[PDB]
Amino acid sequence: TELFDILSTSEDVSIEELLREWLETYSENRDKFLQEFINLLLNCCGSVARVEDHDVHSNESSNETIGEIQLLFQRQKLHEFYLLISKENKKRKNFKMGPLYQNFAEFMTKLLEVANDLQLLYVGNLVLDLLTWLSSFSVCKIRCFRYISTLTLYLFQDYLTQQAVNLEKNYLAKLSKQLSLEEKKKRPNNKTLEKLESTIAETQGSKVVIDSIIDNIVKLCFVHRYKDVSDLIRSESMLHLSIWIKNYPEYFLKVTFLKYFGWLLSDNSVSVRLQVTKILPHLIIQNSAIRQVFERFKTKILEVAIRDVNLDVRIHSIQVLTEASSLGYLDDSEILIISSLMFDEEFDPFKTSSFNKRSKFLSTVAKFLARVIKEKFDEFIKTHEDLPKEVDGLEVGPVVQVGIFIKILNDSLIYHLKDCAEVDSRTKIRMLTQAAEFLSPYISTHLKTICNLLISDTESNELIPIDRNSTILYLNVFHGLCAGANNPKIQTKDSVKEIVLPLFYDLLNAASIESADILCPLLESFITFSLDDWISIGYETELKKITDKTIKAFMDSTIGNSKVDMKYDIFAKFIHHIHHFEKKELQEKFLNQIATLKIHLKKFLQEKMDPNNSRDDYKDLTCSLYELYINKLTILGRDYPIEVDEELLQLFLNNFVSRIPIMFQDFDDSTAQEINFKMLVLLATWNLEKWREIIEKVRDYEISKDLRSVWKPIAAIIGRLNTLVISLAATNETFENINSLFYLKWSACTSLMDIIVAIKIFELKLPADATTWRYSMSEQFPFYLHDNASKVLLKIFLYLESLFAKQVDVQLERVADEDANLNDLPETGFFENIETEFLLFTVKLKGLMKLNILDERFASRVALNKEKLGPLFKKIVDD
Amino acid sequence: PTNFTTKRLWSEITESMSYLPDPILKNFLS
DNA sequence: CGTTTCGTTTCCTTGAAAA
DNA sequence: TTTTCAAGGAAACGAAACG
Repeated sequence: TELFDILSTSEDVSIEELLREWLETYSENRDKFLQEFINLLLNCCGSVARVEDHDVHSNESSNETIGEIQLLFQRQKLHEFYLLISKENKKRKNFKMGPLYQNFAEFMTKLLEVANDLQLLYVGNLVLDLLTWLSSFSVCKIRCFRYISTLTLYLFQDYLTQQAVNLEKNYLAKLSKQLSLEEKKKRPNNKTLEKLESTIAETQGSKVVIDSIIDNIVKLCFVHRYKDVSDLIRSESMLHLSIWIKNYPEYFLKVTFLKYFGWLLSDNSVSVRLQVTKILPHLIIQNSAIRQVFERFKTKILEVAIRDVNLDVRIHSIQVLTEASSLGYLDDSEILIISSLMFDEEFDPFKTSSFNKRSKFLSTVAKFLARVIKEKFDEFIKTHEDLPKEVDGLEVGPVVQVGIFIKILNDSLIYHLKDCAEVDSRTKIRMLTQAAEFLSPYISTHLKTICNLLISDTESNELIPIDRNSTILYLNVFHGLCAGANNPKIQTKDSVKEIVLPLFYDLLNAASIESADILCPLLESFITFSLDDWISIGYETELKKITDKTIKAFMDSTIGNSKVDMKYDIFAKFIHHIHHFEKKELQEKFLNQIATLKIHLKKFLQEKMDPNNSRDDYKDLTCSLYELYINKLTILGRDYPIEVDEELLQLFLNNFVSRIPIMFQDFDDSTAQEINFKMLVLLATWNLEKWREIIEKVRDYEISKDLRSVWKPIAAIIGRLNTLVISLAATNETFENINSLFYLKWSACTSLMDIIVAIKIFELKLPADATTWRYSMSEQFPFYLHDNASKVLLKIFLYLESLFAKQVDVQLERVADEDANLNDLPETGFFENIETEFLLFTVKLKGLMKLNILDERFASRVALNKEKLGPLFKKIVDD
Repeated sequence: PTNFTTKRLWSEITESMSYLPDPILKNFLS
């Protein structure tokens, strides 16, 4: 077979110039065409079975001729599909996708373009042979021959409708006008009449022949091959139907022929719905006749768009729903069912900046919502009359297009929150922002007016952002859109940067910021604006006063822990971005406010926490102490160092830390959570770096002999923490305080381990020439960790391990002489997560063990349950 | 999914343990 | 260690809309 | 009838799992 040698490997070759040879030689040799025709199809199935000329010449006995080559494949072991895998993969199989999928399909698609030249199509009799052979070739149980036979049939069906429409519009309809000009008036040519009638008869009969072929293939091949068992065959049956429907509209564009799509809309296979929903939007491009299909299957489309098995089908389902809502086939009640899809129950499963699987879904839903927005926008203008004026001149576009947008998102939220269980507002804001991120490109030019809506000095009437609960959602939507505007696309971002930036000062001055729900999104927006996003606008003048307007609210209001209040994270991210600005005007403001807060704390400790007071309300004063002063300085010391003169520290570590036991009896389980020793480790880690900066003065000029006096504050801090830990070690274990007591001890141990690790890092990172500093460090520091605080550390390790085991229900093996009474452990409202806050403590303990600070029995006790608690613990054990 | 959390451990530790950018890059051993 | 499978980014081709 | 933008797909580099 020489034909397959010039077909499977030839890439850049002429397709039409090779068909004329066989078309003209079939009249010469009748048995040489079908032989090499059938062998070519058999080459792709993967077999050495061949058909001889005397076999293919038996046209009447087609079933037996195809069946005698069938046993040569059933009893054959080694066989692979050379065509299918080459189509699916180009770089994998030996055959590439080039010479076996492009020219291969072009050979059957352009097969009838050459038949009209040599007059072999109408002669006819050569056409019936293929209809006889391929009909019986495409009804077998083996999955090899059926696919290629049905595909060869559909490839000719592709060009059938093409040439039908071509002859209908460029031949018959064109000769009709010539025949119309040869009637009027009183002048028949007669010579040309008998030519016109013959040509028109040919054009009308060729269409009947083509329609007969089409009806044959639709009757015996299409009806039986859309219920097939294979997914690829069933999908290829529907793929090429789009061509026939797009081309020939007389015998295809009907209601009885569009029922197969609504049929296979809910198919058992997965790859069928994909092609179905990819083809469906092409039908609505053309447009009573088609409306009757959607009017009946739109509920099925809703089912597929919402609760489908596969995730890649809903995308194209909503793509169809896009044009559905465009043409108005969808009712107002059915829009709310798809609008709430912007709030899927999955919270951040993949990613956002990389445009993952969760991105395309929300993008398609926003594309759908845009059409509904525009529909209601254009429909509301004609129903109600427009007043002459508004704010300034006439804002006919954005005002109406945003005013209705407020109802849309809130109703979409309520429709999905009425069904699912109630969640807190913190879980609502995140989902609303995840949704509003993708709405940025669709309200990119109108958002200019949204800012002016927040300064509601002007008014407008409504026939038939006011209150605070509405302005909250207003701000959250706007500032979610702001953050989402930076990731997708280009050019649509810098315009908004230049437009919306200056109004931030007016936003702060107009809307009061007493509650934190007002402060959350306003400062969430500020994060996505850097130096280039503020200098290129020409409004770096207002940033100076913006920082002060934020500082006033930071100083006035009280800020609690991050577990209860949200202002903690807000101001933390704010200060971090302001520090990453790196501008000297901004640092001095925060430093001055640090000094002011330090003076306020000093005067607070002088009389409020004075040890000469008879007030037994430590529970009421400790909360105020940690909210008004301590947490603020702990947040500010993140990026702006804080220093404390030893007088304030010795009036603090005396009146507070060395006084906690005689206060703990009044403490409840909510005040104890607020207490965190993250500030006493800040004071050390800043005086442990301000001296590493002095080591950088060896290569300069101009020690002061304060090395003994230098370690005094840090030594006092570590000694007070050790004393507090050992004093909390002796406490009554009643059920009321057994949680707060252990939480306090855990926090103290965490801060102490941080301080000890930092000091032992500083001592080892020193060069060998600095001996007079090693002497002072080994003289002024008698103990880094007292041996009783080590027992307390072991107690906390135990406690956390036993809570982990109580959660995982696995018994713990430990030494005999031990407080085994704490194996059944109480409920704990301090530790929201017990897997993380336990492995963190384990990591800290292992880091201490590496520095030869803890004994070896400690290492033996720590690694006793390396097999019970999974591989994460053995990772710490070995590595 | 609950037992196998190897990559999450680094992120959780580096988040919960650190609250200052400058001292952490010099007081956190390798 | 090296492989293998999956996810990401960039470029190329085809199609869809407007002048 | 031609031009431009976008959308889908393929190639290539990278990451994570896996053996």
